[PDB]
Amino acid sequence: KPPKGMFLSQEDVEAVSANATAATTVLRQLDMELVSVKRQIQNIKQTNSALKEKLDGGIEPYRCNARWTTEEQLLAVQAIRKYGRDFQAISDVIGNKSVVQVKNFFVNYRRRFNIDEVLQEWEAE
Amino acid sequence: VEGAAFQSRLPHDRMTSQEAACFPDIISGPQQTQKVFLFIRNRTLQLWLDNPKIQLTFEATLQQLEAPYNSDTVLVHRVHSYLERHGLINFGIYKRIKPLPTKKTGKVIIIGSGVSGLAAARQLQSFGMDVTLLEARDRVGGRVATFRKGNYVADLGAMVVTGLGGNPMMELAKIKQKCPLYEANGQAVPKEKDEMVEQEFNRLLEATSYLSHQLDFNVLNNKPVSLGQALEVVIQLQEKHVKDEQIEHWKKIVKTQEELKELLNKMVNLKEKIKELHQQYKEASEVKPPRDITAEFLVKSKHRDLTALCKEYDELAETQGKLEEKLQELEANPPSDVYLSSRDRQILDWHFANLEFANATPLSTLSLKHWDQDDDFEFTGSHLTVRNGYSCVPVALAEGLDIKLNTAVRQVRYTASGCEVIAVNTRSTSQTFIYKCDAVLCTLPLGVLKQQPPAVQFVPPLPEWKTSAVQRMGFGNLNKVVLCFDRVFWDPSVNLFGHVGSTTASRGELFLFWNLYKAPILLALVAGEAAGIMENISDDVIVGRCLAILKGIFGSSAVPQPKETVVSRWRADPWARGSYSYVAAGSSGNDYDLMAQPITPGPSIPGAPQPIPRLFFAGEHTIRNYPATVHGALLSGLREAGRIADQFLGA
Ligand SMILES: Cc1cc2nc3c(=O)[nH]c(=O)nc-3n(C[C@H](O)[C@H](O)[C@H](O)COP(=O)(O)OP(=O)(O)OC[C@H]3O[C@@H](n4cnc5c(N)ncnc54)[C@H](O)[C@@H]3O)c2cc1C
Ligand SMILES: COc1ccc(-c2c(-c3ccc(C#N)c(F)c3)nc(N3CCC(N)CC3)n(C)c2=O)cc1F
Repeated sequence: KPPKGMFLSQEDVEAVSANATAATTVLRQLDMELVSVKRQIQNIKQTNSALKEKLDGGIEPYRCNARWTTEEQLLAVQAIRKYGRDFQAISDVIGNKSVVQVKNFFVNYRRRFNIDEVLQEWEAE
Repeated sequence: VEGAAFQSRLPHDRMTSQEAACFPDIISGPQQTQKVFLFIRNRTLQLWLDNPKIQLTFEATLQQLEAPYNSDTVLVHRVHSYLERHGLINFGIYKRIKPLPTKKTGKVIIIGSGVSGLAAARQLQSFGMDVTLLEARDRVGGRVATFRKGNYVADLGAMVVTGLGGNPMMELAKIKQKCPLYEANGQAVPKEKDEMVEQEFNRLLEATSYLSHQLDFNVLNNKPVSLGQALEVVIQLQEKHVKDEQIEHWKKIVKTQEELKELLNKMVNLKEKIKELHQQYKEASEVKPPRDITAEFLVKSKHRDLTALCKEYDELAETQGKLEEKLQELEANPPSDVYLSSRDRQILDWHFANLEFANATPLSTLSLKHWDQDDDFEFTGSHLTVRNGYSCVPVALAEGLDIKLNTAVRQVRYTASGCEVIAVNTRSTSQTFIYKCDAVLCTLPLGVLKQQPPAVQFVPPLPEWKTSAVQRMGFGNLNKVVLCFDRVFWDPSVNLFGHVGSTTASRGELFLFWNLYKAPILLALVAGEAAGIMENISDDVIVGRCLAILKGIFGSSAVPQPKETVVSRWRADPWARGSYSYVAAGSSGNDYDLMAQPITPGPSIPGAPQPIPRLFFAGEHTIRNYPATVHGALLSGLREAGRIADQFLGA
């Protein structure tokens, strides 16, 4: 097999000899494919460099208890019509109820906060 | 005993095809007797070799064997005779003990007092045959040819003994195999580079061998493939794979910056979708705290939805940073720009000139498949030079012998009855000579056998099969400039040093300088396509380019005008018509074997018994395994002398 760091496919030999200039056809149409891909690189760098501008500033100017208030219960139900089953969201919104206490409430009331009826509403996204 | 078999190019432990045919007794017989044969052989050779300055008679051989060996003494004799016939013992120059056969048997005309000739002549004379050599030159030795003025001494043909390790061969000198190069301007080549390229050269060659054997790329367009063609193909394929790398890299840069793009998008369309939410939240947060639960929700909802999308964007913002250094790395790991520089491909061109030198032809011409068929048989040992001039050997071999100098053979006539050689005086063309003989040994160079309108007619003509081999195999060229000076201005620790030519087309031109000799002499080799062109370029111009080259390398004022100059023109020399044989594309080494098969004339009267062969060939161009050397000649000679004695004195 070829000495280390020489490259010789059955294929490539047939292909650089198949006529009397396949020789320097093949070398050039790579030379040319090379400049194409360098030009694509400059274009996609300019494009990218614009969006880094649009991102200038970042988003800098843009930032418990187990007794349920009635305030809290109503925040829950509403969170349900707008978060279905995302107990982490519902808990984030209610402010002061672990992700369990949500899941519990979610059953304890279930019947009399029409929670099934609420969730078939949330179906419709 | 067994490293005397090697010193005789024989296996110590097996009998050879030769031995088989002269001793079918022993080799078809029991393994025990073979060992006895092989001992007696190896020992007789050792004995000869231990003191080859004097004849080893059947007598002395028997005296210095022991044990159960001088038991069987027809065997010691049958062997000793076989060795002396095939020129393995009592060859070259030896003090005879039993002086020469009183009166001689058979008459041989040898054409050429080159080494192949002299070697055969001595053998044939030693076997009591009437030998006369016809030489066109005013000297012996042929392509062994030594210039000699004052204490100046320089070989214009053979100057090396490429090994003593089983070589049938006067003051030999090791070659300091350390060779500095010197680009066109005069600048040495950093050892850094010299090594890069020598390795690339070495790899490029193995590459052609692979390209030949494994990939079977030996034809292309009906025409067969030169080492040249293969090397270019390999070098192109290397250039191509430079670019194939260049691409796949600058391409895995784009793929990476179309991930940065796709993401810088998500990250812009979040800045926006987050601006909205933060408005919408400020707004809902106006409606102030004594508020109903549908608007405390609308505040809280937003506040959640907004620290969600703020995390999400920070998550996309470390991703931004990875993809951005990942890219800044690749932007500073460019793969190799080029396969080889220009200064590089120019030093490669010199490593190729060194190849064009040894093989004495353009690589355009060498068989890819077969240029190196002789390679398994290179001798062992230091490659040496002859300090005192190689001429010493032909001359030494010539004394004793009937050599007609200034005798150019014009026609060779061979018939069932015998042969006549028609020759003339080179100093008057007009004066004619007719040598009648039992057999003719032709040691005419392949150059001469090839002369397009013949220098020498064979009557009758050599058969198709012979002339076809002569046409097929290559006869190359390699010339020298002898530079004689008053003072040793080069580095005397250094045997040889290169000059790198500007172009490919000129890699041969005074590409390499040798310091070999007692006197202040430098040899300048012209190889490759150069060798051929420079022959048609005035002596003065050539010595010009030499001094130019030398002044650039050594300092424009350390380099005197030369006392004496010589310049070989071997292709133009009509007794040589070149330097030596090479296996051309579409030849093989089989041709070396055809070149050596002797010719047997048709019968004189029809329906008469099958003749005896008459026309025999030796010379450099007739020995498959040692072409293009002195030893190979020397052997071809000893060989023919055997084949002829086996016929005209019986086997
Ligand atoms: C420049 C050069 C460098 C070489 N370097 C080396 C080296 O370093 N080491 C090495 O081992 N080998 C070397 N060789 C090879 C070596 O010189 C030859 O292989 C060998 O000397 C030739 O042996 P030969 O007897 O076959 O040929 P030749 O010496 O050619 O003998 C043939 C003879 O025939 C004569 N002749 C030609 N036409 C006629 C005619 N019509 N009638 C009569 N006589 C005729 C010629 O003048 C010549 O004497 C070199 C060869 C050359 C040219
Ligand atoms: C260090 O310098 C050396 C340079 C060259 C060889 C060498 C030679 C050769 C050829 C021409 C000359 C001359 N002049 C020479 F001196 C040697 N000729 C041959 N050939 C042998 C095989 C044949 N096909 C062609 C000659 N080879 C292989 C060699 O290695 C050996 C060395 F030691």
